[PDB]
Amino acid sequence: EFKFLATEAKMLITAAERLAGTDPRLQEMVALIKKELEQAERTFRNGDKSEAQRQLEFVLTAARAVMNVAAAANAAGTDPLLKAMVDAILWRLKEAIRTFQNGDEEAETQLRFVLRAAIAVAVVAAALVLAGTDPELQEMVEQIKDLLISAFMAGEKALTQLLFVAWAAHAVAMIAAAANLAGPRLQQQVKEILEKLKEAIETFQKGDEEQAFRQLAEVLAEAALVALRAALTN
Amino acid sequence: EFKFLATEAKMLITAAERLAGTDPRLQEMVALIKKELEQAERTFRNGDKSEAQRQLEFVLTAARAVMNVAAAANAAGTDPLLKAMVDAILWRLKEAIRTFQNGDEEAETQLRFVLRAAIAVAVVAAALVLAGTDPELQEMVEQIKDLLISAFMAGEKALTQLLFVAWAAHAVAMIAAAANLAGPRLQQQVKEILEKLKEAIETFQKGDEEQAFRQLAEVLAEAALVALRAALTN
Amino acid sequence: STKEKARQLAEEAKETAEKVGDPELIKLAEQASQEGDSEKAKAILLAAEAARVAKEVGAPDLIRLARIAARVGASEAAKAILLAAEAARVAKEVGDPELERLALLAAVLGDSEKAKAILLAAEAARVAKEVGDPELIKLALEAAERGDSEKAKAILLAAEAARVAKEV
Amino acid sequence: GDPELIKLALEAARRGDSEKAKAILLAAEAARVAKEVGDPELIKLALEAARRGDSRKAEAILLAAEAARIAKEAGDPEARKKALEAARRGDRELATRILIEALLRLLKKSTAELKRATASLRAITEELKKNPSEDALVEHNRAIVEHNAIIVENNRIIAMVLEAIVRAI
Amino acid sequence: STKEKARQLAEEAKETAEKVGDPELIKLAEQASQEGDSEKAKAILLAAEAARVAKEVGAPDLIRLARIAARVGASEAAKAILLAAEAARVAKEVGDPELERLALLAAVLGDSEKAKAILLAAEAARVAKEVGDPELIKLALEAAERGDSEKAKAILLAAEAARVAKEVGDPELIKLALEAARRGDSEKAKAILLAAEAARVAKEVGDPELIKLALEAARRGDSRKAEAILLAAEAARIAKEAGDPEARKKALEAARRGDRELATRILIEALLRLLKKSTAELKRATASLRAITEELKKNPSEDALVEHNRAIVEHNAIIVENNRIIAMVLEAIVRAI
Repeated sequence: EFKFLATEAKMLITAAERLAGTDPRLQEMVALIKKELEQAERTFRNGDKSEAQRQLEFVLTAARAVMNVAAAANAAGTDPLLKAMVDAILWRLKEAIRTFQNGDEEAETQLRFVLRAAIAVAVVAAALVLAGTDPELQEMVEQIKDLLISAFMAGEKALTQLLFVAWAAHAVAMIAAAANLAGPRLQQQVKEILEKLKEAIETFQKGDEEQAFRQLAEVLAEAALVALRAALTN
Repeated sequence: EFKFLATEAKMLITAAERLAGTDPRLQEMVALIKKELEQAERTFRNGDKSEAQRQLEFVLTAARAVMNVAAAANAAGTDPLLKAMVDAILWRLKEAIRTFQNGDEEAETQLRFVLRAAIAVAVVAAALVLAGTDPELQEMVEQIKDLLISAFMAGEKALTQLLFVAWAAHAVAMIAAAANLAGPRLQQQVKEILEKLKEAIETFQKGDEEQAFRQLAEVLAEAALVALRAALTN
Repeated sequence: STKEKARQLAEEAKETAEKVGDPELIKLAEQASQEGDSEKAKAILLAAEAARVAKEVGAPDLIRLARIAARVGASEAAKAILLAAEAARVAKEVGDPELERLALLAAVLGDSEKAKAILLAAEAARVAKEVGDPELIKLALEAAERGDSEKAKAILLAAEAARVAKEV
Repeated sequence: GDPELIKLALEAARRGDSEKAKAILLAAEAARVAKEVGDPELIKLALEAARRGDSRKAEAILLAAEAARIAKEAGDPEARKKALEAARRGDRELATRILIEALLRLLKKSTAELKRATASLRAITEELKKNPSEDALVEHNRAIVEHNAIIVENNRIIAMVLEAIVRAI
Repeated sequence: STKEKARQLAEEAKETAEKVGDPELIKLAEQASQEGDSEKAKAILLAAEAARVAKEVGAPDLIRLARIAARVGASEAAKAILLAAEAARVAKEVGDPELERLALLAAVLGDSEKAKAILLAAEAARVAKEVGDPELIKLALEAAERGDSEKAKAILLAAEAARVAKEVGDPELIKLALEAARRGDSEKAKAILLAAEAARVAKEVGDPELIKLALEAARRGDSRKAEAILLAAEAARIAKEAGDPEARKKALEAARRGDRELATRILIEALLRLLKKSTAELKRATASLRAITEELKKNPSEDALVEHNRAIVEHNAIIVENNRIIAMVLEAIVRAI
C-alpha cells in the first residue's frame, strides 16, 4: 500500500543509491525521490492518504526508472549515444519530477513512457555490456537505439514500440547471455531465435504492429526456452 | 491507454502463448485473458471506456503474471515444489480471474500479491535454471521458496516480503548468471555480494524489514555493478 | 486460561512435531508456548499432525509446508496441510495424481476448505475405483481441480450409492 | 488428581450449590477419564467446566471421554477426535452416538473373536473325541474355559454399551 | 408407479391364491396385473390370504367369498374375508358357532369392520373361556351379533383383565373388567388388566401401597396410572431383588404420582446396579473357570475334567443369568421407550 509497498520503494531507493555512483543527476533524482518518498510518507502519516498513495505510486515508477538508469549507466559506461540518451532521460525525468511536483496529471504521461524509455535504455545497455567481440546486432541494437531515439521522438508512437524494443532486446539479451557463457550448441540455438527476431524487427520496421510483435515475442520465448538448457551446458 | 497499452498486452499475450507450451492451465488462463482482452477491446469499442480501461489493466497484470508463470515453468521443469507452487498460483489465478469476472474489487488484492507471487516464482525458477553443480543457496532459495510458500501463506504479511524475496533472488540471479558465464574473478566478486545478501536474508529472517531490505538491495546493486564487468570478462 | 491453553497446545505441537520428525516445528511450538499464543500453538499442533500424516503418506511438499506454517504459526495453513496429508494418504490408497496436485495446492494456498475438498475427492476417487463409477471419479477430479468440498463429498456419496446399488 | 475440581467442590460446599458440586464431580470424572486415556483437551474441558460449574457440559465431556476411551480400546482415533469436538461443543447426544458406533464396531470385533473361539473349542472337542487322553481332555476343557472367558468379555462389552445407552437414554 | 404396484400386488395375489389352493383367484390376480389395477391387485391378494386362512380354518363359505371377491376385485370384501378367516380360526380355537355365523356374515356383507369385530369377539370368547368370565363371553357374542369391533375388543380386554385379576386375586380388578365389558369400554378393560398386573406384582413383591394404587386405578379406569403403577411395581421388584428399599419407596412415590417416566428411570438405575453386581459375579465366575481349567491342566483326571467342565457350565449359567437380567432391563427400556 501507500506505506506497505513503499518499503519496497525503500529497498529500491537503497539499491539505486548503491547502483548510481556516477551521473550526479541520478543521485539528485534519487534524492528528489527520497524527498518525494519522504513527502508521501508524511502524507501517509498525515490525513492525505490518497495523496500519499498517489505520490508513492509516482515515486515507485520514479525509483524503478532510476534503477533502470543506474543499471544502464553501469552497463553502458562505454557507449556515447547511450550516455547521451541517459542524460536526456535524466533531464526528462527531472522535468517530469518538477511537473508531478507541480501536480502535473501529465506526470505519468511522459514518465509513463520515460519509464518504458528507461526500461528499453537499460535493456540496450545490458545488451551492450553482456556483448563481446561479435555484437552482430549492436548496429541493429543501435538501430533499435535509433528506434529508441525515434521512440524518444515517438513519445505517442512509442507505447507499443517501447514494448517491442524491450522484447527485441530481451531476445537479444537472452542470446547475448547464452553466447556469453558459451565457448556452440547455445550459439546455434540462439542463431535461430535471433533469425526470427531480426525477421520480426524488419517486419516491425515494416509497419507490422501485431504480427512483428508476436514474432519477436515468440522468438524471445524460444530463446528463453533454449537458455534453460544453455544454462546447464557449462 | 485502454487500447493503446493493450497492444503491449497483445505482444504479452503472443509471448505467453509461445512461452506456455505446457501446463494447460496456463493456456486456459491465456485464453481467458484473451477473452478478457477481447471483452475489454469490445468495451474499448463500446461506450464502456472506463470499464474497458479497468478490464485492460486487470488483464495486463494477468498477462504479466502469466508470462511470469510460463517463464517459471520453462525455468523450473525439474523442481517439484516449484511445479506445485506454480499449479497453486495457476489455481489462485483462475480463482482471481473468476472473481474479477464477477467484478471482484478483491481482484487486485490476491492477484495484487499473486502478481508479485508469480514474479518471485519466476525469480526462483530462473535462479534454479541458471544454477549448475553448486547451487550453494538453492536451500536458502528453497527456504526463500519456503518463505515464498510462507508468503503464499503470508498473503497480507507478504507485500514487502515478496519484494524482498524478489530482490534476494535478483542478487542471487545476478550471482548465478555471473558464475554461469565464469569458468574466477566474477565468482569472487559475487561471493562478496552473496555474503551481504545472506546476511540480510538472516536479518530479513530476523524480523528486519527496512535494514535487511536495504542491505539486500545494496548487495544486489553491487552484484549488478560487478556483473557489468563480469559480462566483459569472457 | 489463554496462556495455559497456549502452553499446552504448543507442548502438544512440539510432541507431534518430534513424532512427525520435526524438531524445528517442535522449537516453533516451544516458542508458541513461551509467547502464549493459543492460536500459534494449535497452528503448530495441526502442522505437526500434518507432517505426521505426510510422513505416513510421503510428500515433502506438504511436509515443508507444515514446517513453515508451524514456524510462522498459520492455523489455516496447518489445517490445510493436515487435511491435504489426509487427502494424500487417501490418494495413495486411490492412485490419482491430479488429486495429489490439488491436495498439495490446497496445502500451499492454505485453503482448508480446498484441503477438505481434496480429502473428500480422494475418498470419492477411491470409492469410484472400488465401485467402478466413472462419473463419480470425474466429479471427484472436477471437485479437486475446483476445490469444492461439497462437490467432492457429493462425488464420494454418489460413488458409495453406486456401490450399494451395484451390490443390490 | 484434579485440584481445580477439588477447588470447585470446596467452593460449591462453601456456596451450598449442589449443582456446582455435582458439576465438579462430573468434571473430576471426565478429567480422570482423560488422564486414563490421554485426552488433554478432555481434561482441559473438564477443568473449564469445573471452573464454570456446568454439569451438562461436564457430563457431555465425560461421555465423550468414555467414547474416546472405547475408541482407543478399539482403535478409532477419528472417534476420539469427534468426541473431543463434541465435548468442546458441550453436547452429550453426539458423544453417546459416537460411543454407540464405537461399541458397535467393538461388538462386531468381539463377535468375530467369539466365533473364532467357538470354532477353536469345537476343534479341541473333536480332537479330544478322536483320541481322548490327559492332554486331550486338558485341551478340550481349556478351550471350553477360553470360550467361556471370551463370551464373558463380549458380554462385558455389551454391558458397557448398554450402560452407555442407559446413561444416554 | 400405479401399474407397477398393481402388477406386483397382483402377482403376490396369484401366489397367495395358489398357496391357498385357488388357481381361479390366481388367474383373476394375473388379470388385475394385466389391467394395472393396484386396488384389484391388493383385493385379490387379501382374498388369497383370506382363502389361505380359511383353508387353515376350514370354511368353504369364506373360501368361495374370497374367490368371488378376487374374481371381482373387491378390496373391502377381501379384507372382510381375511379378518373373518382369522375370526374363524380364533373361533375354532374357542368353539362358538354364533361367532362363526357372525364371521361368515361379515365376510359375505364384506364389512371389514364387522369382520374385525368377529375376530376380536372370537378372541374375547376364547379369553373368556380361558378366564371363565361369562360376562366377557356374553359381551363377545353380543358384539359378534352386532358387529361392533370396539365392543368385541372391549370384551377381549375385559376377559384378559379378569384373567389377570383371577391370577392375581384382585376382585376389584375382576369387577372393573366386568363393568368395562358391560360398558364396552376397551380403555377401562385395559386399565383393569394393567391394574390387575400391578396388583399381582405388588402381591408378589409385598407392596401394599402398590396394590392399593392398582385397585384405585381399576376403580377409576386409568390405564396410564395403572401402567405407571405396574412399572413402579416392577422397579420395586427389581429393587427387592437387588436390595434398594429406597428405590422401592421412590417407586411407591411415583406410582402414587401416577407417572411412569420416573418409575422407568428408577427401574433403569436398579437394573444398572444389578448389572454391575452381575458383572462382578461374572468376572468372579470367569476367574473360577480359568482356575479350574488351570487345575485340570496341571493334573488332568476324572475329578479334574469334572471340575473344569462344571466350572465352564457354571460360567455359562452365570452368563445366562446376566443376559437374562440385561434382557429384563432392555424390555423395561422398551416398555418405557
